[PDB]
Amino acid sequence: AMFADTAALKAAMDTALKEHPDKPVVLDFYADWCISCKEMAAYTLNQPEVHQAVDMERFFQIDVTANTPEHQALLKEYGLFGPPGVFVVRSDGSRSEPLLGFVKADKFIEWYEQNR
Repeated sequence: AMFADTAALKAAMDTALKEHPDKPVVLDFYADWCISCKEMAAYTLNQPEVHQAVDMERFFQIDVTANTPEHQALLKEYGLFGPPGVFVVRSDGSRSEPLLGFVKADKFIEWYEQNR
C-alpha cells in the first residue's frame, strides 16, 4: 500500500534490503496532481508482465501530496522537486537514475532490468 509516513517507508525499505540484499527495491514518488503517476498506475504498474519482471512486494510508493517537510526532505535527498520519480534502490546504498514520466510495460521492464 502507499505510504505517507517517510519514517515508516525507510523502515520498510531497510528491512526489505536486509531480507534480500541480492535483490533491489523500487521507490516511486506519488502525488494526486501527478498525471504520469496516474497513467503509470492505470496502464503499467498493474500489468501482469511487470509483476512477473519486478517483485512488487519490493515496490514502495510514497505519497507526497501533503508536502510536509519530511516529504520535501525525501524529495531533495532523491534529487527531485516533485513527482514523477521512480528509482531502483540497491542494498549497496546506490540508486539508479529515475524514470521521470509515463512508460508502457516493456520500457518499464527494460528500465528495471538495465538498472539491476
